[PDB]
Amino acid sequence: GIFPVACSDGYGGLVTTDPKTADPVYGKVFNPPRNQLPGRFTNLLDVAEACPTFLRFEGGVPYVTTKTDSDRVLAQFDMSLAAKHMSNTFLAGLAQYYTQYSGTINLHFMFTGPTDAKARYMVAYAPPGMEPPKTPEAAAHCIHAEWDTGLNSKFTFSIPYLSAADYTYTASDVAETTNVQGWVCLFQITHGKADGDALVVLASAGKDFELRLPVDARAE
Amino acid sequence: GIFPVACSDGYGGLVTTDPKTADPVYGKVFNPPRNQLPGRFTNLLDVAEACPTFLRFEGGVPYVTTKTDSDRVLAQFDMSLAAKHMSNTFLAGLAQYYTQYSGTINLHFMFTGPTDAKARYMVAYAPPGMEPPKTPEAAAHCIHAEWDTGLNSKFTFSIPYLSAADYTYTASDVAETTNVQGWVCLFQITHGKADGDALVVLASAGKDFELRLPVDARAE
Amino acid sequence: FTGPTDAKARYMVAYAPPGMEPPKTPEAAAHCIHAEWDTGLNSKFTFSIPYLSAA
Amino acid sequence: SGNTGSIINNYYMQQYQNSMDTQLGNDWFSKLASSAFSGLFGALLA
Amino acid sequence: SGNTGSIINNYYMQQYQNSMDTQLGNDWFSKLASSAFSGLFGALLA
Amino acid sequence: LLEDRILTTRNGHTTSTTQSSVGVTYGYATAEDFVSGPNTSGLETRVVQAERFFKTHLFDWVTSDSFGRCHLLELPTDHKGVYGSLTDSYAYMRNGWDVEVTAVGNQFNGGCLLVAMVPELCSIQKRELYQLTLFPHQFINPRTNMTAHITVPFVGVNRYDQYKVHKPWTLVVMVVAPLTVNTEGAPQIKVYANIAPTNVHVAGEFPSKE
Amino acid sequence: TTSAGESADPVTTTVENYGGETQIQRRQHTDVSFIMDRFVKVTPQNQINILDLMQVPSHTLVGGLLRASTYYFSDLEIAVKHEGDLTWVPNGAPEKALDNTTNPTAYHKAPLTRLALPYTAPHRVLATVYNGECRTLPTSFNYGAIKATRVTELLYRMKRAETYCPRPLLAIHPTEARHKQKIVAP
Amino acid sequence: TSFNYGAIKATRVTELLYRMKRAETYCPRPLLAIHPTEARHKQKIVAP
Amino acid sequence: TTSAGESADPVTTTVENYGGETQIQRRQHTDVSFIMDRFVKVTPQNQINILDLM
Repeated sequence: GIFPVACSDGYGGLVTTDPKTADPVYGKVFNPPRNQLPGRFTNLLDVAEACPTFLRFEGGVPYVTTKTDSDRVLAQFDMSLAAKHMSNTFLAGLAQYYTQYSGTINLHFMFTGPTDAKARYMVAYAPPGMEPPKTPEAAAHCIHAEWDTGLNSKFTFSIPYLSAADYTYTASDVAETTNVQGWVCLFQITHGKADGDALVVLASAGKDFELRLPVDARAE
Repeated sequence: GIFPVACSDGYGGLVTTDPKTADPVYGKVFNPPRNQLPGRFTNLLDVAEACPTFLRFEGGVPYVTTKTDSDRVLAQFDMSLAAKHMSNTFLAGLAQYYTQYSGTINLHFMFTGPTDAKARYMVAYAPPGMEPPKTPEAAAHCIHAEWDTGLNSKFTFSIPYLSAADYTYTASDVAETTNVQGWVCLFQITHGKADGDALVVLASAGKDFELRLPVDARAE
Repeated sequence: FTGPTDAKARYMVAYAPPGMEPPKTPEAAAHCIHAEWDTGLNSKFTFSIPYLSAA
Repeated sequence: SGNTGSIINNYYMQQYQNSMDTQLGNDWFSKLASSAFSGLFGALLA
Repeated sequence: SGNTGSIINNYYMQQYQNSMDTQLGNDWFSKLASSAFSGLFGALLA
Repeated sequence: LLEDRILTTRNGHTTSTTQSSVGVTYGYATAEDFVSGPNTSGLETRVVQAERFFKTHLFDWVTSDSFGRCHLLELPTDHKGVYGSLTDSYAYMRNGWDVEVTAVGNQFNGGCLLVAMVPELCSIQKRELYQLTLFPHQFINPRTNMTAHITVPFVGVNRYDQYKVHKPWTLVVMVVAPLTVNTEGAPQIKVYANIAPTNVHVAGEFPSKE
Repeated sequence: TTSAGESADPVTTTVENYGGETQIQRRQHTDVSFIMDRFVKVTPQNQINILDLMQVPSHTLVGGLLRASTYYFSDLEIAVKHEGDLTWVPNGAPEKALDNTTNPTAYHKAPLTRLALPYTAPHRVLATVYNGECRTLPTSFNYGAIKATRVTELLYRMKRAETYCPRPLLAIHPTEARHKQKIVAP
Repeated sequence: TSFNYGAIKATRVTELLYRMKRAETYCPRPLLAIHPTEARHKQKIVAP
Repeated sequence: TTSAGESADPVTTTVENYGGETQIQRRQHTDVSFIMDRFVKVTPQNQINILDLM
């Protein structure tokens, strides 16, 4: 007799994602050696942490310039990986292929003015549920950091993950009129003769930033 | 050569209940942590024992009120999980999804009259085969318990499983004119000034109550 | 409490510190240091008014 | 553990067949039902 | 090691299923990301 | 004639004492689950000053109310004290509830109330009231007692909540047997709640309106 | 036994109170895992179906019993009859993703496709009832979505199910003294 | 022209899908998202 | 932290700078092997197709 088997309905169709491999047809091929090639990367988030890329501000420029007028808001935008301000960063290019994330996103600010231009800046995270602050003073009640220019040109700040659920969506639903994850608010406290100087800003993934649930959604 | 196999007729179709699992297609997903959430339950009969729910008496009320007239029957109904009197209890809501049961069902009686209202009550189980008793005196020959009011407002009684077969049906067949499992008979022996006071009654599963043979039958 | 055995009540005592007008309702007064009690076998309830002052 | 009854081991890893649970840091109704009072409360006679 | 999840061993030899690698003689971005400075740089107060 | 079932609950600098106690029902758990998870990134804090009793009238139990008459109170409710201000200063919060409901008439009244703490109570149907005892509960029955006490932890699909859009718990009081007054009963019973937030944790500080 | 009925501590008396004997019970058919773990039919939309367990009718065994809990967790299996190929996309995907075949797409193989899917929501558990608007349930409460040229049958089966906080389970309300039915008989 | 994995031929080929096995990548290069026209790129996300 | 921004050495601050706590991350979905390993449709030529991933 031979071994009896039930060919089961509902199993066996090709799935574009399945965990199994095809049968081989052309054996024994040995490759050219490639051990030690420079520049390998294993995890897309190692490069998202190690390489910050630029934010995009009105005008299509990666910087904000100091204003000399009573308005102290340098920039205010949705803490969303689908924000226009984030749309040219590598982090946003990565995030479109996943549906959820959590963890820290770091912002970097670099002053580009001459040695006799000085300024003091403030970055605040405003959580959802109230309108974002319009002044340094209302914003002082948020988690925030303030710094000034000097020998070191750069300052880096971690935007905290704060949410009711443990993960958030990387895309923004057309129903969601208010940004679901809050705002980041960049202010100028004052400057001494920094008129017209640019503060350039970049973003990178923090230590516990995480993307999960791969998705392909047209997009490029 | 390769391994020969007999693809067997009569095996392999999808069964809505089968003991096997589908092939996976989207690996590696780690969930949000949920260890220690309050309120878990593992077995529907743990909640059927720990949470008694109310019986339904004529008028759509969960109680019976003391009568002041020569009729001492407070309530008499079929010991059936399909009885109208049981139809709003959780035990009956559970029992409709199984075809057989056995074991104890507990009835709880709670007096709600004021401190100067007193009464004495009797509950009896009348087994099938004779008409249910109409008086406390005829009913004294049944398994029965009698109690009165006082500092403790509640009394609980186990209806015994007694049957020729080891399991009974939770549904009632349209052919069965007399209830197959007997009656429970609640009587008022007397009262002192308890006119109009309500005795509320609940039911819960006993220690050895058991439901077996899951069935889905439209019903809600 | 001095009422008969079939009279029942529940009471609240609150200490309202200076600096705001004293509360006029149990609900506004719930935010103060306060205690609430009811009648029963023991007829008496005792409460300590706290000393609270700048000096 | 639900309604499953194969004696041999799954062909796929557990990490593909199910989501994996993580920890931070019949539980309640079982404890509740076990704690039920099953005594008497009077003095019993006979 | 990518997206593969069978517990049992392949029916075909490795030499047929894949090309074989040879040697002569997350590597860089992992080392790079691990070396990131995560400190402070001032004197901290409170 | 009267009773020694005597309890004092203290929550912060507020205490409440009854002499007709019956005990407290703990719902679903005896302690809160983890208050610190990944969704607040270690930025959450406890604010002990909000853990104290506040008070609200619920309804007046009168002889014309019959079986099924309900009063619901979604929690959190308006609070004009420090818990209430917490909800305008932080985007995320979690707390449990320590709940005391009082219905005082006297022992010559009859009838019965069921008080229950129900989660996610998007309203109830009539037949479901026969199974309200599935929720953490206690009865108030005038020949025995005047106070119901239930303690419940935070629950929800999320470890921290946004109370401005979601209410996890509803206190419900239901008449299970109608009030009787007879010749010595009180003529009606006003039902009041004395409630304390427990374990309150907040995260995500808001700007001011300045 | 008498007891204080106001209290809510469970009281379970036994037949031993009057001389009987409590028997042994075997309760594996009311185990939550076991009983939720079987397929149930839902009526499908023609093409896009979002996988939402609240679609199973409330009178069915699985719908009756899922609604008897307020929070739940499970993984999922689906069996689908469809024309064309079937694509599934996880929770949070843009609806347009349902047209890209690198998302898990199962090529048609008669007579139906049976798939094992993970829990994918961003929440630690989901709920059958949510008191935000008071009917509607947050849009993140789902297991993703599927699409094919036509889907004809869709069955859901809960795997590894957990339930928290029980809620009312109602039987038929009989009009007469007993709900009577024709029971299978020789 | 040497950058290829060979070639296939049949009387008609109707569908062709590729799947990379054991992939290694060296030297990262720009990965661009959609550029939104409004302040956020909004989409209809799968919802019950 | 401030640092010299001209340099290009990576700087990764954490929420600990203002009192938060960095959580654990599980990054298997951004592993290169894993993520490249799924089928993708190309539009074919009728007969000869050279296999070219571009």
